[PDB]
Amino acid sequence: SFSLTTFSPSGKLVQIEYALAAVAGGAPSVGIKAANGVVLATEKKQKSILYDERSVHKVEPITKHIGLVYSGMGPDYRVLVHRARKLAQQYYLVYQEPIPTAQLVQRVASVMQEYTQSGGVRPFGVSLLICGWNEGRPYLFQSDPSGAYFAWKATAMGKNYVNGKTFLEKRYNEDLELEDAIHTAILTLKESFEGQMTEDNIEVGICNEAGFRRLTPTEVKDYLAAIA
Amino acid sequence: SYDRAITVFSPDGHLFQVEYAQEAVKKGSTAVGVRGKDIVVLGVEKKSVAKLQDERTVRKICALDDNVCMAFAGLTADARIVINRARVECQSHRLTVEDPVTVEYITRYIASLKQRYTQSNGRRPFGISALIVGFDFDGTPRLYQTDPSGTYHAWKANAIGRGAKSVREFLEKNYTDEAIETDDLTIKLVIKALLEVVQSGGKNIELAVMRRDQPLKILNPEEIEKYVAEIE
Amino acid sequence: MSRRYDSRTTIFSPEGRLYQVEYAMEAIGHAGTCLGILANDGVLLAAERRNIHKLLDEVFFSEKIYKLNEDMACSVAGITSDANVLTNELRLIAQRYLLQYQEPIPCEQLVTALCDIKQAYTQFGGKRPFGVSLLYIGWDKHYGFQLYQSDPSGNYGGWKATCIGNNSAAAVSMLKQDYKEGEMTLKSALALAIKVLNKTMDVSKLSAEKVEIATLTRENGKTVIRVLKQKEVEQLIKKHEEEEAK
Amino acid sequence: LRVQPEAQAKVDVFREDLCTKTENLLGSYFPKKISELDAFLKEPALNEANLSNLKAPLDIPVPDPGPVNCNEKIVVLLQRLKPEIKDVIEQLNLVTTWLQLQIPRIEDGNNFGVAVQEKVFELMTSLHTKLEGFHTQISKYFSERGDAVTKAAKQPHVGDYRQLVHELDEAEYRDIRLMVMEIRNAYAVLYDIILKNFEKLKKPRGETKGMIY
Amino acid sequence: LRVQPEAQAKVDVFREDLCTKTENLLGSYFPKKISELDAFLKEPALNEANLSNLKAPLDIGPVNCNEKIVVLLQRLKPEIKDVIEQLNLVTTWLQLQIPRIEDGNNFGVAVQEKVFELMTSLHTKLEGFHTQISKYFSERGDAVTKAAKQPHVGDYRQLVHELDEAEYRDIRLMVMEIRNAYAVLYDIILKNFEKLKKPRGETKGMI
Amino acid sequence: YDRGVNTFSPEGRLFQVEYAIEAIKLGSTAIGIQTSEGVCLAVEKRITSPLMEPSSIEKIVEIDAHIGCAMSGLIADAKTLIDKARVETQNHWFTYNETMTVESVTQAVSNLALQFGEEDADPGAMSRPFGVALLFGGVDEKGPQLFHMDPSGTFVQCDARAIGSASEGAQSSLQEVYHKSMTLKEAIKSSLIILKQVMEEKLNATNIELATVQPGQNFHMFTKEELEEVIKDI
Amino acid sequence: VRLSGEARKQVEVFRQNLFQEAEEFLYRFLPQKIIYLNQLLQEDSLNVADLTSLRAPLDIPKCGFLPGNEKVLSLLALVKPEVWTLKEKCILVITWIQHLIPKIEDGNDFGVAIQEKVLERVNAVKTKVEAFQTTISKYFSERGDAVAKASKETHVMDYRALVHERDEAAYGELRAMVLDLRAFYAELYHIISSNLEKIVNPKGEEKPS
Amino acid sequence: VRLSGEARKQVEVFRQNLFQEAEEFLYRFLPQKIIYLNQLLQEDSLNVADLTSLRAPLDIPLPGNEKVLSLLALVKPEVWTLKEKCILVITWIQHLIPKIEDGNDFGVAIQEKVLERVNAVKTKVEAFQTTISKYFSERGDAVAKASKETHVMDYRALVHERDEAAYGELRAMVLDLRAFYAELYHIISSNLEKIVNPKGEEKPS
Amino acid sequence: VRLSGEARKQVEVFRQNLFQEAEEFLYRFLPQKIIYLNQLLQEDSLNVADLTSLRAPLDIPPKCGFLPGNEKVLSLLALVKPEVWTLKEKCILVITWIQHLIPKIEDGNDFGVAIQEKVLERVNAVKTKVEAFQTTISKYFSERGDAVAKASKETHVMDYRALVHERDEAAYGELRAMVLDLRAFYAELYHIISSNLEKIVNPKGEEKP
Repeated sequence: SFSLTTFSPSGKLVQIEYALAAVAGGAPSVGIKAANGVVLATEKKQKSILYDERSVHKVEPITKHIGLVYSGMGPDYRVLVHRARKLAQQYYLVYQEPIPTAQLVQRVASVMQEYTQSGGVRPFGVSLLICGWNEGRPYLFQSDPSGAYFAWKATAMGKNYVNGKTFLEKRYNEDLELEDAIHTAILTLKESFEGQMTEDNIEVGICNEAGFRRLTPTEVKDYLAAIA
Repeated sequence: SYDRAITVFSPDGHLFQVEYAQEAVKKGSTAVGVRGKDIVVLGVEKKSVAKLQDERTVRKICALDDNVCMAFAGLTADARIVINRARVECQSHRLTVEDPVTVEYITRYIASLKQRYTQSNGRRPFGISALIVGFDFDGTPRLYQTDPSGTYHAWKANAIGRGAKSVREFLEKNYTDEAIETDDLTIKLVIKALLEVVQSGGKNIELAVMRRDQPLKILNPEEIEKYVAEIE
Repeated sequence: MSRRYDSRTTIFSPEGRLYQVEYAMEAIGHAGTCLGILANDGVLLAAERRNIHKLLDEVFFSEKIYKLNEDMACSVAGITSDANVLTNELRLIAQRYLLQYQEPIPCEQLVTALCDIKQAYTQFGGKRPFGVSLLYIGWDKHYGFQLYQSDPSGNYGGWKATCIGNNSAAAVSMLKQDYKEGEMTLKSALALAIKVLNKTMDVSKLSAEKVEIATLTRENGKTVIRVLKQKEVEQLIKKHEEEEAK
Repeated sequence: LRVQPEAQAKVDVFREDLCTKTENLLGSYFPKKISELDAFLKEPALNEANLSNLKAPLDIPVPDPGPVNCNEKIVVLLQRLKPEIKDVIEQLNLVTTWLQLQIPRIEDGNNFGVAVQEKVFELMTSLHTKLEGFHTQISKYFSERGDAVTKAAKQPHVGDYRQLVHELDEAEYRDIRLMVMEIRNAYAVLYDIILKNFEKLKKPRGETKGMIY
Repeated sequence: LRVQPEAQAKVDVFREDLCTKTENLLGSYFPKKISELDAFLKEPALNEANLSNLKAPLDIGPVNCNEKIVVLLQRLKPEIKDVIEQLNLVTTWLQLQIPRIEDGNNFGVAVQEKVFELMTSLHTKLEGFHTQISKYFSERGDAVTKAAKQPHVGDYRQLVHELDEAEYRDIRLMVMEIRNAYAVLYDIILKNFEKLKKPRGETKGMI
Repeated sequence: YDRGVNTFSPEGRLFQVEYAIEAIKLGSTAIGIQTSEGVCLAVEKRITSPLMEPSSIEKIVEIDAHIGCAMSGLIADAKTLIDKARVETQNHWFTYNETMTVESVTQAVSNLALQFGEEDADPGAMSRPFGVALLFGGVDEKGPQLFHMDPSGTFVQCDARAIGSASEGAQSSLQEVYHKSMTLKEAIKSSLIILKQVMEEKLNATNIELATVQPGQNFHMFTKEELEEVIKDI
Repeated sequence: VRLSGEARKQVEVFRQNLFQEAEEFLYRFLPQKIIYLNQLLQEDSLNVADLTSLRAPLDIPKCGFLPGNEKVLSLLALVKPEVWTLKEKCILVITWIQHLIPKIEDGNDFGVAIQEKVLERVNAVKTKVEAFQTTISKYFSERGDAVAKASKETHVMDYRALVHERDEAAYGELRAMVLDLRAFYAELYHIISSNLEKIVNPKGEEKPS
Repeated sequence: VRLSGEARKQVEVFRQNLFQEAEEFLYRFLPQKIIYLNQLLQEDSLNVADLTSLRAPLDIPLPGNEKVLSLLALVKPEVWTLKEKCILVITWIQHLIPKIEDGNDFGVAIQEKVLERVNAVKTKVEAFQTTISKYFSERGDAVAKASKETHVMDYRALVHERDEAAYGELRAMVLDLRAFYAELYHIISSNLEKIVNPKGEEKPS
Repeated sequence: VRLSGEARKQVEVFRQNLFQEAEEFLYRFLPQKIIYLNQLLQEDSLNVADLTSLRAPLDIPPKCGFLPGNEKVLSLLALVKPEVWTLKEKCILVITWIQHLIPKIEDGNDFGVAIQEKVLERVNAVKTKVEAFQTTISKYFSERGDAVAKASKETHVMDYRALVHERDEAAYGELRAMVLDLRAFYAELYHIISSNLEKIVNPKGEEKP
């Protein structure tokens, strides 16, 4: 019942320091907010053909208009899934409306802070990247295990995330349609990913006026033709 | 919850915890008080003002009741807890007894908290030592100091903070039946006690006085310079 | 509960100090520069922005500046994690005040209420202390315009002008010189804060994005809190750049 | 400290040279000496089947009731080994300072990226210590042999003086093959180990990092 | 044991004498010796920028050493004898201020033990400086002996030239060492003097 | 350190209990005496400076009308037991409507001595052992009785007992002065003789406190008047 | 940095050869050299229990020729080559184990720790083998100065017995070296072969990256 | 304290003048001499490793070595000058030592490790000069002793080991001395913030 | 074991006799020797400012004239030597006197043990400095023994033969330093013991109910 996270002689938290170093080496994940939609393209890589791609999906929706991707530990993420989804449920219980992305990320990031204080528990090993659609304005947020959530037009997360950020710094700018947002998210994803690129290796999903939806492997193959 | 024994014995029986708590008391600012005839005078020295910090929030002279005031030297954070909890219990005693609170009553209501919280499970010993001074029935003054170990004593004149022993040396020698005989002598002797620990400051010194049934009164800095004006 | 895993944060130093508390203020010492000034016609609170990137959004409000209630506001220097809980707790405390007393909370009551919570965690519980130092501004019916400063140890005090974070001692040294007590108003204090911000900040090319300024004043019986728009800050930059060089 | 525009720039040029020497050290010097020390041990001097050919005759007679010289073969084999030791030591000092330039200031946070640099730094000094020992023994092999020879001529009495200087020839020769093998093994092993930890060696942390620590 | 007013007061006065001395040392004797030997290094004899002037060539009995260097070594000797004696007064006083043994309250122990080891190890280095003074006397003397044994190789005369260099180079550095033995340690003692004069003792008497 | 308060020694004894008895040597000296005419208690105020008031120092407390008490060791732990011993004494008269035997007084207090622990306890549990030694004198149906307890909680009937820093040489001195039928007033004389030898200061009328209980008189503290008449008999 | 394609080829050819070098010494030399020195120590040359006849006494007066000990010098033909051979091959075992050190990690290093603890024991063998190289050459330098001083002194005869004590130490070491070198072959085989699985597999390479 | 209240400004000699004097050597002397040896080590006098070409002619079956004085002339003042600056860096940090206290040892531990590297450099440059003095004593003693060997060509041929080591070490001295300038300049500049300001003095009442 | 009743009582008498015998020294002689050397350091022989006359110039050209020691230093040693030897005797008597106070071996009651060990360690540390003076006094004879010999051995160098005279002044300067340190040891050992007599004499409390 004693806190496992304490202040270092330099003032920095030692436990959360390794949490941020853990999510830095996770699966490469990128996202872009352009025009009326946000593109989420992650990496699902299977170590053999026996693996069923339809059983486990890395891109999961939080609700109709909100979706979330991740780079980091598997088990700690599904704990975030249940609690964040139950937070959206307890939201809809009280407020009977779709949850805004700013309020959703705020109280979920507060759960990450509870385990930097309460004893006998380790902090989360997952850095969440949240996508949301409210009042016609798209939302792209980035949260790490430290509990501090930011906002980005485009960013990168996972292995070699520094390159993905610099690449989008050069290539990406304003006035990009959702079709260009997908194509640009694929190009920055071609850099971090290594090897042959198929529809099963990448899991892509978007959020627009119609809400957050995941892309089927059929239309993903159409984008693998370097068309849009 | 967090349940463990904090303060534990040593090979010599001394308590390293409590001893380090008294070291933080020694590093506090110098505060002093002296029992007069019908009056008592408290004072403390605060030199830290470049005109920036406000003088309303700095006050270390606190009143537990109309007839009981106090001053503290130590960690300013631990004092705010003790002063508040002492006032809650002091007025809860006026709930149990229509008569006011004798200074010795509340001093047991205070030093006992430093007894419990020192030996309690998971708790921490207090790093403060305060002078509880007030007037008992018939107008007899009383001056009591607490200890982070939980002990308390009675004193005719006492001081706390850095150089507290040096102030007592001037109290021990210069306090006689001639001392604190009238009002003019009580005011001068408390000031003269602080004049040695003066670090070239003529205003920063703060003083307060309580006479009989009158409430605690703070003596303004302008009259401080007038009473310090007569030295030789 | 294996003993070997407990650091026993309640241990006093041989000089009577707390290690976890002293390490907390050091982490605050690396936080960005945040200052505030108490003036006759209003209170002024300004701060810099350490995070600067071309891809940042910041489409909401200020960074380290929060609003406690209608009549009060605060700034932040420290770990942004512990700042979110304190900002929540301060708002909870100030609201729990509205429950019983149903009046705007005095600026003195809200400070001592959180500090009692800070002390309690350093006293017991085994949990680490908080790494955030907070400044407070606002108006009350008794004392009027107020500016306060808080430390993670639970200690606090009133201030006419102060600074926290990086370049704190440098700004305090300038406040001991230029600041005129009971003379300069909110308008004159605005030009003074910009002068102190520019000189104490070694990073050149101060822009409306790189800095943030918020004002709180009482007009016609209503507390008016605002954050100056980037164009309004750019206008102040045009004013200060004539009074710097020219 | 005041800014010197020319002096600080020349220090950067110094760091540029260490970056050039480090790249030439891993990519060029190491594999060239691996293959060179391959043919050096395959050389019939060190591949010699009968070591009596490299035995320099020294005959100190004893009375019953001279032909002293240096050994050209063993000395030249050590004459080639000494600069190979001297060159790699100078190169280890170049990457030692280059590592020091890549080590940030003293900080406890994320100091394990520096600890990885400290492990390789110990590996650089461990090889340096052995290389210092190699050349030190070689200098001692020359001093002790030349002394054992002149002490044999000083005391033409005990026959072990004649046998001692003969065994010193056989000892130094086998010392050549061992030192060259150890040094040659040190090129490829240290090379492969550096490339593993080169991530932390060159970049202990990134370039410019951190988010609200 | 019984109390003897004669022998006991002799110990108390002796401890109070070293207390008055240590105060007279820090207030007067130390800063006087600091500025004295700081000007001793500022002497142009130790400021010589050309070591060829101090090279004494051998006549190759007509054998000598550089008289200027020997005098600098003869001036270096009593100045080191001056620092050793004045520090023994502080060294003894600190050993006479030792409070009764306690397992805790070791801050004052660390204050006394640190400066004690600094002064003790300094006295060892100061005695090592005396060894260097007598060494350079024997180094050039034995180098001339080898030069007189084989007056052929020119490096024999260059050896004693390197010695004259090594002597004067180390003299200026040893003068810098004994200058730090005064001032650097004086600043260290002055910082641990004011409230740390008696870091343990005259403390427990809070009440 | 690297152990709990419940950790046994290699000899099988609690460290916290051992150090508790060792801390009594830093307390105040009090010498009780049991006689056929009553029980005598004496203690020194230990005034280190004239500024203190001797009225605030009470080292002899009254549990019941016929039952007295003495104090030493740690002061903080004693004030908790003195109040708890009083409550249980009145809980006796509240239940059985009679005066508690001093042996049962030592019995109820000895129960809370070793209760200390960490796990499986309540919030009202004590962390550290008592650093206080107590002397219970009094008169009951069996006559004057004088008892003693230590931090371990063992209570033993004693004819004479001394506590505090000077208890080492005082207990050995009690065996010399106590012979057979020696009365209360004679025990008071021998009490001041041993107490004056063991103290470092001078014996004065206001320097020490003296209280006795009798079979025909309730426990009584001698005031400054009577104390001057007692010290005069030396 | 930058590297040529042949630079990695020099490492791969080195890795393959270094692998076979440790494979030969483990599965050929270690088993066979134990019975070697076991029969050598039990051979009549090293099995002589009389050390009085193995001494090399010399007359102490055209003075007579003063040889060394024919036994000690000839019995080195059994010792000396095994001293150089074992040291040369222990280097290749040290080089092989050090070459299998993966990327240095601040955790999960237990497989590397097993390698390090084997490196210390194999180097401890190499250290004692180097001490044998010293004893071989020291006997010729020590006895040479000892017999000459025994030759310079006709007044004191017992230096020959002091010279005899160097003979007992020499032949005592001759049996001790073939005993220790055999123990080395035995200790190396038991330590390497049993811990071989952990040295060849210091890391599981299950990293989720 | 009962100390004399005079000579209060006499601390400004070392705490200011010598303090700023040591500064001038940190940001000027140290970086200026890094590039000096960088070009000096690259000099072809050091780069030639040939045993016979570097050394003086040795006539033995009594000449010395005059060719070593070409390098020693440049090496000796460069090795000694840093040895003095190391002392000035020590004292410069000694004035930055906070008053004796238990805590706040982070900046103290940094200063201890920096002073350890300064003492490590001062010790190594002291061993350089000692070896420099050994060149004259040994070269003279060797030729005097090597003159005894006539029929022995083995010893005389191996005396050239110190003839080669004389020059091979000087190149190692110049290289290491340059690494000392780079080490002292880089470590002090990187930790300059904590070395100058070990204690921020943020403690309120 | 087998405990002889007669032999066990003899040791108890001796542990008591040396216990009271060392008390005579710790009480009487220790403070007496403090002011005894206080008059020794104030001797006008140690107060001489000019050391040029205190050296003993040697006549160095064998028929060379007789070269004794320094009559100034040797005369000062005549007073210093019996005080150094005596304190070395006292120190062991203090060490054994502390060993008499070693309590019965048990886990508890170790607070008096930690105090007497630190006192005995300092007495042994001072005694090490006392026998260090024993070494330096014997060193001055080895210093001047090798110096005067090599000074008279070398007639070619006219300096080193006259430069060994600096060790005469160095022996004088260190002698006045030893007189100060030898007197300090009497003061250092007395104050540390006298102030700690509370816990030194009574380390064990003898409480075992």
